[PDB]
Amino acid sequence: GTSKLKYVLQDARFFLIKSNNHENVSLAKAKGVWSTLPVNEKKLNLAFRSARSVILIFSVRESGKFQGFARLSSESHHGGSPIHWVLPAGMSAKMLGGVFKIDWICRRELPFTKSAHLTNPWNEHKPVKIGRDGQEIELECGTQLCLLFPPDESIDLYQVIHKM
Ligand SMILES: CNC(=O)c1cccnc1
Repeated sequence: GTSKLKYVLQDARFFLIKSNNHENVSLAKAKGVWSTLPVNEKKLNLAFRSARSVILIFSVRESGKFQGFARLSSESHHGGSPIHWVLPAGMSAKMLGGVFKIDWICRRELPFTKSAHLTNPWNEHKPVKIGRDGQEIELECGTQLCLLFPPDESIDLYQVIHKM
């Protein structure tokens, strides 16, 4: 069903998260973590304190798809177990901010062709697939985008709801 999913997304904030490669999304899916540049780290930390759920919607550049979505479970922190991200050419690990813990809500993909009817008011009402890394997606567009993903029957949102 979709009811617990709608409950998790109620009054959420949503952010488009870009990855240069599939490897980093695979790491994020396996380890429940993400790390971004300080400019976006600061925005996500502010958002985490502001809303009952903050949703990251992931897209690998040039893939033509979203690879899933997850909810922040923490503000960023430093000093944890290192993560061997594959970073863009010319980027060292020290250029990243801290590490956010995330709980995956859907690990299934969604092709951009399926979201062509959704526009993001916070990016000039351009199609929601369009945006820089860290672009916020307004509530209604973000909710509808998440509801387009195929249901992920491997995930139980009971555990997510309790963290809220
Ligand atoms: C795992 N994180 C990354 O790959 C990245 C790279 C540049 C900017 N933001 C995030």
